[PDB]
Amino acid sequence: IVGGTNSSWGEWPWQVSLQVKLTAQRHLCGGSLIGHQWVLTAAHCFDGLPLQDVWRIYSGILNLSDITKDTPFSQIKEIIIHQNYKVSEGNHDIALIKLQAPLNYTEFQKPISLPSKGDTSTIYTNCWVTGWGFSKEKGEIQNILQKVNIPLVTNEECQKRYQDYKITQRMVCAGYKEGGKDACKGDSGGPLVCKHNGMWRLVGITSWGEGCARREQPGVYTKVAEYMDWILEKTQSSD
Amino acid sequence: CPARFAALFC
Ligand SMILES: N=C(N)N1CCCCC1
Repeated sequence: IVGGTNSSWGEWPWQVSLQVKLTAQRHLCGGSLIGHQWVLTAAHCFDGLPLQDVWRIYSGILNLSDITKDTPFSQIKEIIIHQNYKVSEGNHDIALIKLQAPLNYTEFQKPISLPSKGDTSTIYTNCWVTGWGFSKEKGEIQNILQKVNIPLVTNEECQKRYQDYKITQRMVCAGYKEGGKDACKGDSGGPLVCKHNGMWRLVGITSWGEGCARREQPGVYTKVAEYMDWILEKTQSSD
Repeated sequence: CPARFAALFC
Protein backbone atom coordinates (compact mmCIF):
# COMPACT_ATOMS: atom_id res chain seq x y z
CA ILE A 1 0.00 0.00 0.00
CA VAL A 2 1.39 3.37 -1.14
CA GLY A 3 0.53 6.48 0.90
CA GLY A 4 -1.23 4.59 3.67
CA THR A 5 -0.82 4.44 7.42
CA ASN A 6 -0.41 1.80 10.12
CA SER A 7 -3.64 0.04 11.12
CA SER A 8 -4.69 -0.78 14.67
CA TRP A 9 -6.00 -4.03 16.10
CA GLY A 10 -9.49 -5.05 15.02
CA GLU A 11 -9.89 -2.46 12.24
CA TRP A 12 -9.65 -5.12 9.50
CA PRO A 13 -10.39 -8.48 11.17
CA TRP A 14 -11.04 -10.26 7.84
CA GLN A 15 -7.57 -9.52 6.43
CA VAL A 16 -5.29 -12.53 6.04
CA SER A 17 -1.68 -12.93 4.92
CA LEU A 18 -1.14 -15.75 2.38
CA GLN A 19 2.44 -16.95 2.85
CA VAL A 20 4.50 -19.78 1.46
CA LYS A 21 7.23 -21.81 3.07
CA LEU A 22 9.65 -23.82 1.00
CA THR A 23 13.04 -23.45 2.71
CA ALA A 24 12.24 -19.84 3.66
CA GLN A 25 8.89 -18.23 4.50
CA ARG A 26 7.47 -15.17 2.71
CA HIS A 27 4.27 -13.19 2.39
CA LEU A 28 2.89 -13.40 -1.17
CA CYS A 29 -0.68 -12.10 -1.21
CA GLY A 30 -3.59 -10.82 0.80
CA GLY A 31 -7.03 -12.33 1.18
CA SER A 32 -10.33 -11.85 2.96
CA LEU A 33 -12.00 -14.23 5.38
CA ILE A 34 -15.60 -14.55 4.13
CA GLY A 35 -16.81 -17.49 6.19
CA HIS A 36 -15.53 -19.81 8.89
CA GLN A 37 -13.54 -21.96 6.44
CA TRP A 38 -13.35 -19.72 3.32
CA VAL A 39 -10.89 -17.06 2.15
CA LEU A 40 -11.47 -15.00 -1.01
CA THR A 41 -8.39 -13.83 -2.96
CA ALA A 42 -7.08 -13.28 -6.52
CA ALA A 43 -6.54 -16.12 -9.01
CA HIS A 44 -3.20 -14.61 -10.08
CA CYS A 45 -1.84 -15.35 -6.58
CA PHE A 46 -1.58 -19.00 -7.71
CA ASP A 47 0.36 -18.38 -10.92
CA GLY A 48 3.86 -19.84 -10.58
CA LEU A 49 3.21 -21.70 -7.29
CA PRO A 50 3.90 -25.32 -6.23
CA LEU A 51 1.14 -27.40 -4.80
CA GLN A 52 -0.88 -26.23 -1.86
CA ASP A 53 1.11 -27.77 1.07
CA VAL A 54 3.43 -24.77 0.79
CA TRP A 55 0.81 -22.25 1.96
CA ARG A 56 0.50 -20.87 5.49
CA ILE A 57 -2.48 -18.56 6.00
CA TYR A 58 -2.24 -16.12 8.87
CA SER A 59 -5.30 -14.52 10.41
CA GLY A 60 -5.63 -12.42 13.51
CA ILE A 61 -2.22 -10.92 12.82
CA LEU A 62 -1.54 -7.20 12.57
CA ASN A 63 2.24 -7.16 12.29
CA LEU A 64 4.14 -9.70 10.24
CA SER A 65 7.21 -9.23 12.43
CA ASP A 66 5.07 -10.51 15.42
CA ILE A 67 4.93 -13.95 13.59
CA THR A 68 7.10 -16.68 15.12
CA LYS A 69 7.50 -20.43 14.64
CA ASP A 70 4.69 -20.94 17.25
CA THR A 71 2.15 -18.54 15.71
CA PRO A 72 -0.90 -20.52 14.58
CA PHE A 73 -1.77 -20.63 10.87
CA SER A 74 -4.34 -22.25 8.59
CA GLN A 75 -3.57 -24.72 5.83
CA ILE A 76 -5.32 -25.20 2.49
CA LYS A 77 -7.81 -28.03 1.80
CA GLU A 78 -9.08 -26.77 -1.57
CA ILE A 79 -8.29 -24.05 -4.12
CA ILE A 80 -11.13 -23.00 -6.42
CA ILE A 81 -9.86 -20.74 -9.18
CA HIS A 82 -12.55 -19.27 -11.49
CA GLN A 83 -12.90 -21.67 -14.47
CA ASN A 84 -12.65 -18.79 -16.99
CA TYR A 85 -9.56 -17.12 -15.49
CA LYS A 86 -6.74 -17.04 -18.04
CA VAL A 87 -3.43 -15.50 -16.89
CA SER A 88 -2.49 -13.53 -20.01
CA GLU A 89 -6.01 -12.06 -20.22
CA GLY A 90 -6.75 -11.39 -16.53
CA ASN A 91 -10.55 -11.45 -16.50
CA HIS A 92 -12.23 -13.29 -13.60
CA ASP A 93 -9.27 -12.73 -11.27
CA ILE A 94 -10.91 -14.46 -8.31
CA ALA A 95 -10.25 -17.59 -6.24
CA LEU A 96 -11.63 -19.31 -3.18
CA ILE A 97 -9.49 -21.07 -0.59
CA LYS A 98 -11.06 -23.65 1.71
CA LEU A 99 -9.15 -24.01 4.98
CA GLN A 100 -8.38 -27.41 6.54
CA ALA A 101 -10.21 -26.38 9.72
CA PRO A 102 -12.87 -23.75 10.48
CA LEU A 103 -11.72 -20.69 12.44
CA ASN A 104 -13.34 -19.47 15.64
CA TYR A 105 -14.49 -15.86 15.36
CA THR A 106 -12.87 -13.15 17.48
CA GLU A 107 -12.53 -9.38 17.45
CA PHE A 108 -9.36 -9.87 15.31
CA GLN A 109 -10.48 -12.78 13.16
CA LYS A 110 -13.96 -12.59 11.62
CA PRO A 111 -15.48 -12.46 8.15
CA ILE A 112 -16.21 -9.45 5.93
CA SER A 113 -19.77 -9.00 4.69
CA LEU A 114 -20.52 -9.58 1.01
CA PRO A 115 -22.64 -7.50 -1.39
CA SER A 116 -25.74 -8.69 -3.18
CA LYS A 117 -25.52 -9.94 -6.71
CA GLY A 118 -26.04 -7.05 -9.16
CA ASP A 119 -25.21 -4.10 -6.88
CA THR A 120 -23.96 -0.58 -7.87
CA SER A 121 -21.58 1.85 -6.42
CA THR A 122 -22.14 4.61 -6.00
CA ILE A 123 -23.46 4.38 -2.67
CA TYR A 124 -19.89 3.66 -1.93
CA THR A 125 -18.27 6.88 -0.97
CA ASN A 126 -16.00 5.66 1.82
CA CYS A 127 -13.67 2.91 0.56
CA TRP A 128 -10.39 1.57 1.89
CA VAL A 129 -7.70 -0.85 0.65
CA THR A 130 -5.42 -2.75 3.02
CA GLY A 131 -2.34 -4.90 2.86
CA TRP A 132 1.28 -5.60 3.64
CA GLY A 133 2.52 -4.85 0.09
CA PHE A 134 5.17 -2.43 -1.07
CA SER A 135 4.93 1.23 0.04
CA LYS A 136 6.47 2.36 -3.27
CA GLU A 137 7.31 0.79 -6.62
CA LYS A 138 10.44 -1.24 -6.09
CA GLY A 139 9.83 -1.27 -2.39
CA GLU A 140 9.47 -3.99 0.29
CA ILE A 141 6.82 -5.82 2.23
CA GLN A 142 5.61 -3.74 5.21
CA ASN A 143 5.38 -5.09 8.73
CA ILE A 144 2.19 -3.47 10.14
CA LEU A 145 -0.95 -3.85 8.01
CA GLN A 146 -1.37 -0.68 5.98
CA LYS A 147 -4.64 1.11 5.22
CA VAL A 148 -5.46 3.79 2.66
CA ASN A 149 -8.70 5.65 1.72
CA ILE A 150 -9.25 5.76 -2.07
CA PRO A 151 -12.23 7.02 -4.12
CA LEU A 152 -13.96 4.73 -6.61
CA VAL A 153 -13.69 5.87 -10.24
CA THR A 154 -16.32 5.15 -12.91
CA ASN A 155 -15.62 2.40 -15.43
CA GLU A 156 -15.84 5.01 -18.23
CA GLU A 157 -13.07 7.15 -16.69
CA CYS A 158 -10.96 4.11 -15.76
CA GLN A 159 -11.17 2.82 -19.35
CA LYS A 160 -9.66 6.07 -20.71
CA ARG A 161 -6.49 5.35 -18.69
CA TYR A 162 -6.16 1.76 -20.02
CA GLN A 163 -6.45 1.81 -23.84
CA ASP A 164 -4.87 -1.66 -24.19
CA TYR A 165 -7.24 -3.44 -21.78
CA LYS A 166 -11.01 -3.75 -21.57
CA ILE A 167 -12.42 -2.56 -18.25
CA THR A 168 -15.49 -4.75 -17.87
CA GLN A 169 -18.59 -4.49 -15.70
CA ARG A 170 -16.98 -7.22 -13.55
CA MET A 171 -14.19 -4.82 -12.52
CA VAL A 172 -14.17 -1.76 -10.27
CA CYS A 173 -11.52 0.94 -10.27
CA ALA A 174 -10.20 3.24 -7.55
CA GLY A 175 -7.53 5.92 -7.44
CA TYR A 176 -6.60 9.58 -7.43
CA LYS A 177 -5.98 11.58 -10.59
CA GLU A 178 -2.78 12.90 -8.88
CA GLY A 179 -1.70 9.42 -7.76
CA GLY A 180 0.11 8.88 -4.47
CA LYS A 181 -2.34 6.47 -2.84
CA ASP A 182 -2.78 2.85 -4.25
CA ALA A 183 -2.31 -0.83 -3.71
CA CYS A 184 1.03 -2.26 -4.81
CA LYS A 185 3.05 -5.48 -5.14
CA GLY A 186 2.13 -7.89 -2.32
CA ASP A 187 -1.37 -6.45 -1.92
CA SER A 188 -2.87 -8.85 -4.54
CA GLY A 189 -5.99 -10.61 -3.44
CA GLY A 190 -6.66 -8.36 -0.49
CA PRO A 191 -9.82 -6.40 0.15
CA LEU A 192 -11.28 -3.18 -1.17
CA VAL A 193 -13.91 -2.50 1.49
CA CYS A 194 -16.46 0.27 1.79
CA LYS A 195 -18.28 1.46 4.90
CA HIS A 196 -21.95 2.10 4.41
CA ASN A 197 -24.25 2.92 7.29
CA GLY A 198 -21.87 1.76 9.90
CA MET A 199 -21.11 -1.51 8.25
CA TRP A 200 -18.14 -2.63 6.15
CA ARG A 201 -18.56 -4.77 3.01
CA LEU A 202 -16.25 -6.28 0.45
CA VAL A 203 -16.59 -4.40 -2.85
CA GLY A 204 -13.39 -5.46 -4.66
CA ILE A 205 -10.40 -7.79 -4.75
CA THR A 206 -7.03 -6.14 -5.47
CA SER A 207 -6.01 -7.23 -9.01
CA TRP A 208 -3.94 -4.94 -11.30
CA GLY A 209 -2.77 -1.46 -12.26
CA GLU A 210 0.16 0.21 -13.96
CA GLY A 211 2.96 0.34 -11.49
CA CYS A 212 1.76 1.73 -8.15
CA ALA A 213 0.24 5.10 -7.29
CA ARG A 214 1.13 6.73 -10.63
CA ARG A 215 -0.83 9.71 -11.70
CA GLU A 216 -3.90 9.02 -13.81
CA GLN A 217 -3.55 5.27 -13.48
CA PRO A 218 -6.23 3.88 -11.17
CA GLY A 219 -6.09 0.51 -9.43
CA VAL A 220 -8.33 -2.16 -10.90
CA TYR A 221 -10.19 -4.61 -8.66
CA THR A 222 -12.38 -7.64 -9.28
CA LYS A 223 -15.95 -6.48 -8.55
CA VAL A 224 -17.20 -8.98 -5.94
CA ALA A 225 -20.94 -8.37 -6.54
CA GLU A 226 -20.54 -9.65 -10.11
CA TYR A 227 -19.24 -13.01 -8.76
CA MET A 228 -21.74 -13.56 -5.98
CA ASP A 229 -23.58 -16.32 -7.84
CA TRP A 230 -20.20 -18.08 -8.35
CA ILE A 231 -19.10 -17.60 -4.72
CA LEU A 232 -22.32 -18.99 -3.38
CA GLU A 233 -22.44 -21.91 -5.78
CA LYS A 234 -18.86 -22.92 -5.22
CA THR A 235 -18.91 -22.71 -1.45
CA GLN A 236 -22.33 -24.47 -1.17
CA SER A 237 -21.27 -27.26 -3.56
CA SER A 238 -18.04 -27.84 -1.66
CA ASP A 239 -19.73 -27.67 1.78
CA CYS B 1 1.33 -13.31 -14.83
CA PRO B 2 1.67 -9.97 -16.74
CA ALA B 3 3.52 -7.00 -15.18
CA ARG B 4 0.23 -5.11 -14.48
CA PHE B 5 -0.62 -7.72 -11.79
CA ALA B 6 0.65 -7.44 -8.26
CA ALA B 7 2.07 -10.80 -7.21
CA LEU B 8 5.79 -10.59 -6.57
CA PHE B 9 6.94 -12.37 -9.78
CA CYS B 10 4.47 -10.76 -12.21
N1 LIG C 1 -3.37 -1.03 -7.77
C1 LIG C 1 -2.23 -1.44 -8.18
N2 LIG C 1 -1.40 -0.46 -8.53
N3 LIG C 1 -1.93 -2.75 -8.30
C2 LIG C 1 -2.82 -3.78 -7.75
C3 LIG C 1 -2.06 -4.91 -7.11
C4 LIG C 1 -1.02 -5.48 -8.04
C5 LIG C 1 -0.03 -4.34 -8.34
C6 LIG C 1 -0.79 -3.25 -9.10
